Amino acid sequence: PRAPRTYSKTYSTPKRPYESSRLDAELKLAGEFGLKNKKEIYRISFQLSKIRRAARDLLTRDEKDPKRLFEGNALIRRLVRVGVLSEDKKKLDYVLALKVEDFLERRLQTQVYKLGLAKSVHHARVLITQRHIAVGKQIVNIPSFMVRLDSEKHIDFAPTSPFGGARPGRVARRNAARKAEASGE
Amino acid sequence: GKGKPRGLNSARKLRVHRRNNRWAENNYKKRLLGTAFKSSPFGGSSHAKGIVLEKLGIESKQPNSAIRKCVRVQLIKNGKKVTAFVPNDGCLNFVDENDEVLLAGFGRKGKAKGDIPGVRFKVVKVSGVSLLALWKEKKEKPRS
Amino acid sequence: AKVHGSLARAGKVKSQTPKVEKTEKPKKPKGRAYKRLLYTRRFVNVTLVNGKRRMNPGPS
Amino acid sequence: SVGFGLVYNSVAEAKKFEPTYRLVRYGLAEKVEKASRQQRKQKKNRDKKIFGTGKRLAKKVARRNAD
RNA sequence: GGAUAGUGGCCUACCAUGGUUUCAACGGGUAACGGGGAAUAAGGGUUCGAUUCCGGAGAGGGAGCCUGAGAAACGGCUACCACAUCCAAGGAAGGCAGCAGGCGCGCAAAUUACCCAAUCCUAAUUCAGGGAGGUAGUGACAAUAAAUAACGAUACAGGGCCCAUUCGGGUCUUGUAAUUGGAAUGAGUACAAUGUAAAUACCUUAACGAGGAACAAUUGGAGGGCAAGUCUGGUGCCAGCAGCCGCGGUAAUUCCAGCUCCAAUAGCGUAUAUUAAAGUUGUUGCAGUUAAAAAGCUCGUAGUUGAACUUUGGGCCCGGUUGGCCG
RNA sequence: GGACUUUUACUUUGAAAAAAUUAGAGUGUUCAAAGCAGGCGUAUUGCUCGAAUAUAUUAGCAUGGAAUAAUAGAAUAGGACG
RNA sequence: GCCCGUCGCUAGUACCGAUUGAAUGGCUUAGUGAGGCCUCAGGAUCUGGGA
Ligand SMILES: [Mg+2]
Ligand SMILES: [Mg+2]
Ligand SMILES: [Mg+2]
Ligand SMILES: [Mg+2]
Ligand SMILES: [Mg+2]
Ligand SMILES: [Mg+2]
Ligand SMILES: [Mg+2]
Ligand SMILES: [Mg+2]
Ligand SMILES: [Mg+2]
Ligand SMILES: [Mg+2]
Ligand SMILES: [Mg+2]
Ligand SMILES: [Mg+2]
Ligand SMILES: [Mg+2]
Ligand SMILES: [Mg+2]
Ligand SMILES: [Mg+2]
Ligand SMILES: [Mg+2]
Ligand SMILES: [Mg+2]
Ligand SMILES: [Mg+2]
Ligand SMILES: [Mg+2]
Ligand SMILES: [Mg+2]
Ligand SMILES: [Mg+2]
Ligand SMILES: [Mg+2]
Ligand SMILES: [Mg+2]
Ligand SMILES: [Mg+2]
Ligand SMILES: [Mg+2]
Ligand SMILES: [Mg+2]
Ligand SMILES: [Mg+2]
Ligand SMILES: [Mg+2]
Ligand SMILES: [Mg+2]
Ligand SMILES: [Mg+2]
Ligand SMILES: [Mg+2]
Ligand SMILES: [Mg+2]
Ligand SMILES: [Mg+2]
Ligand SMILES: [Mg+2]
Ligand SMILES: [Mg+2]
Ligand SMILES: [Mg+2]
Ligand SMILES: [Mg+2]
Ligand SMILES: [Mg+2]
Ligand SMILES: [Mg+2]
Ligand SMILES: [Mg+2]
Ligand SMILES: [Mg+2]
Repeated sequence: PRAPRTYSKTYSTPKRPYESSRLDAELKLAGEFGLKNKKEIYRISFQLSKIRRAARDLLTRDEKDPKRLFEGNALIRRLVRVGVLSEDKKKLDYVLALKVEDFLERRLQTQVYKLGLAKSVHHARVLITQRHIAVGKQIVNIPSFMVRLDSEKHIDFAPTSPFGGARPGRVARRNAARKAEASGE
Repeated sequence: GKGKPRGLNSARKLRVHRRNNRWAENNYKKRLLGTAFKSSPFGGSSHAKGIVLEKLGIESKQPNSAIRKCVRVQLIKNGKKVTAFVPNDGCLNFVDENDEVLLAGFGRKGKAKGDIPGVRFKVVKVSGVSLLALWKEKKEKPRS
Repeated sequence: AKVHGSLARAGKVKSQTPKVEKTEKPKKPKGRAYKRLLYTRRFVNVTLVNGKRRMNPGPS
Repeated sequence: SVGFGLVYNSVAEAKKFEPTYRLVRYGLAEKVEKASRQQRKQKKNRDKKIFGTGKRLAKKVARRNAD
């Protein structure tokens, strides 16, 4: 006798298991954005699919219909918010367009690389999952964070770790302890 | 218009009629007769556990030539007597008469596999362990 | 048809194929780095284009 | 770190309005400890079988040791 | 009339001959508690709901009843039936479909732990009680996030590119490398404080904690469907494989292995069921000359279905909501 | 308030309407599955936005419509209005 | 070339079938009938017609 903890899944799998072309297609994406899973691509195209759904269902309702205007605006203002949807195409027949890399191009993973600071989509990962770089003073270690546009200017190494001052930390501090212990006394 | 009444009140005819012809569907008839529960060695269930009676040597069907190595099993919950296949090279060496085995289906909705005639099941475990592991070496057969 | 055929030979060919032990090789990176290593293999630096392209050729 | 705080108008008003485990945490309350919650259950249940005082049932059983 | 809290064939007298049914009564089956709902995604559907909420029913099976505002109560009683415990043989006692835990059953399911701190309940009641309930343990049921590595230098090799009368390497990096180089981090371990009813973990964080001997990813597959070899060794219609088609009888692209390779990856195979595919159940939407399928023929009740025709046309006013051209 | 009114189907809007689930707005749980929080200052004595909306059909209720489709009416006039 | 049936071997499934065959479950005739409840009595006792 307690309330159900509700949940849902966040990804969907290809109908055809072995389509040589979709496979090439997928692997490249991974290679470009530093992904480890084909799931991480599944997840997004699944997000995209449902978004497209609601976009369809809306655009069959009359122009200037209440729900269509309310929920339609809402949808766009969310998309623009993260920097997936272009300011020009701000009217949801191009949400109906849209496509995957527009979503991919906005993860913390990418932004941490895109503006310098990593010089490798992989180094980008490794850095994040190791408690370096942050959004505010608030550290983030999730590569798919999705940079909310108006948080892009505040991406920088964290006040902790090296790379943002305040220590070299145990693996270098080990060697420094090996210099004044061998050479000196 | 052929057959089907197109009328606006003909719903009752239209439903009943369907009801009738669902019976020509092999799965619908199977479900409602409860063929699962009635006939059929396994209870309706997915696997079932029995005891090994004799080690057999089923000769395959054409155009294959082989001896196919199986076990007569007597289902525990059932008494029902069944012949099961023991897959992969050897494994008939793993079993022994009077041993317990966990039978499973063959993935054909009932219905025998390939050149093995009569056999509708396969062995999955003996003495609680799994042919597969035994086959490799990851595990060993229990005391007695 | 016939059901009590011989059983003598159960496990024949496995038990007579000569063992060869596995060979010790470099350890392959797991996760991302593997998808990485594939990308560069599959696409970046390429390998051959004999007619079209092949993925596990031996002597060619 | 985000927590919650209180601050009573007096320490007689804290000692009375606070959780009795909180006054313990701090140092303004003794942890008068007791038998296992299940031991106490079993205390009750044994007592349940006895009607009245008890010591009267002692003497009638003191006679038993004769018979 | 009696009975009941009270209506009522609820029960009893008297009287009557009625009530239901092809628009399926009555009977049978259900591996049937009903709903909120769950699974599947063009739509129409198809399958499922013992199970967190609501309703109902039960407490081994039946019946009966005491108390009481409320029970036909079972952690209440009485009896019978079935189980079944203790005995000094006279007797006495029991009801886990509460929480755990044991047997059994089977394909199939966890601790004989802590607490009333929360949530709320009850009492004479701020206080006590609460296996309701919360806490921890067991736990790859499902679901979420996503570690297993990142960066330079060097050794040639390149592909570039300017020049090429011709050595070529030198700049910008493509990377395959059997010596290199310092960097980084939590898996873990653990002062500490935080956490908590007390603990445990999580979040914090001192000291520790990465070079191949790890801190070393798996699960299947590589003939077609179906993404990845015609390598090498073995066997010789044997052993085995193969959902299906098919492979194996001595150069096996299917077996047993080694190497290399594919797909998904902290998860992957398998069995059973169901859904999509399936317009192979067809209302949307099937097919019936010859492939499965028009009753030998006509009549005909139920059922479904069923031609056209009856205030149309014209005139006047009122006030709205979008959109234009101006603002 | 009196006196009387042929029956229906369809469709419209609406009332009555559990929550959780579903769709879905708001909110940066570090992300997310979630959750229903949270956000602002004078962070020494408080300020403040939330906790939407939609679906909820078959039946029943309420109202607008008068096409399509039924029904009943006056022929032994036992007709209709007074 | 294809191809039909009897006949013969191995294995498997279901049918019919002496046993007026067997088992479980639900209702139920007739007979017998616990127990509580209501009721006619009763009166160990214990008081003022009742308990
Ligand atoms: Mg038929
Ligand atoms: Mg064949
Ligand atoms: Mg046999
Ligand atoms: Mg049984
Ligand atoms: Mg107690
Ligand atoms: Mg007491
Ligand atoms: Mg009457
Ligand atoms: Mg009669
Ligand atoms: Mg019928
Ligand atoms: Mg049932
Ligand atoms: Mg239910
Ligand atoms: Mg159901
Ligand atoms: Mg059940
Ligand atoms: Mg009850
Ligand atoms: Mg029981
Ligand atoms: Mg009965
Ligand atoms: Mg009872
Ligand atoms: Mg009980
Ligand atoms: Mg009870
Ligand atoms: Mg005695
Ligand atoms: Mg129990
Ligand atoms: Mg399980
Ligand atoms: Mg209490
Ligand atoms: Mg007191
Ligand atoms: Mg408890
Ligand atoms: Mg590891
Ligand atoms: Mg290492
Ligand atoms: Mg492998
Ligand atoms: Mg292929
Ligand atoms: Mg060979
Ligand atoms: Mg070979
Ligand atoms: Mg091979
Ligand atoms: Mg899968
Ligand atoms: Mg239709
Ligand atoms: Mg067809
Ligand atoms: Mg024909
Ligand atoms: Mg004909
Ligand atoms: Mg007409
Ligand atoms: Mg409505
Ligand atoms: Mg709301
Ligand atoms: Mg007999």
